[PDB]
Amino acid sequence: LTGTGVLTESNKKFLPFQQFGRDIADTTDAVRDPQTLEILDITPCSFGGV
Amino acid sequence: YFKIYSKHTPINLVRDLPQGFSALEPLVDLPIGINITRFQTLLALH
Ligand SMILES: *[C@@H]1O[C@H](CO)[C@@H](O)[C@H](O)[C@H]1NC(C)=O
Repeated sequence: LTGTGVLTESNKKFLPFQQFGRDIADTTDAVRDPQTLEILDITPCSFGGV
Repeated sequence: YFKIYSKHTPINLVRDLPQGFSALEPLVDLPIGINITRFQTLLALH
């Protein structure tokens, strides 16, 4: 699962059966890490017009 | 895929099934590929 974004701590209690979450759009909002099993929040990197 | 969902909840109505809502989450998923057509439960003989 690839993407770009800021990974921060989160307080969304994933239940034991879900591994990754998706937006209203078909893209990841947060993910569970392998090896250490933790929940990383994904917030899109800043962008904008010039 | 044989998907198993389950939930334990208190109940207080023996005439029918108590009113309310609860969704059951998956626990086990076995890729057996067996044509399953019937099932039965097992009770402890006493
Ligand atoms: C990967 O390594 C970490 C480091 O201790 C360990 O806790 C974890 O259990 C390992 N992964 C699995 C799937 O066991």
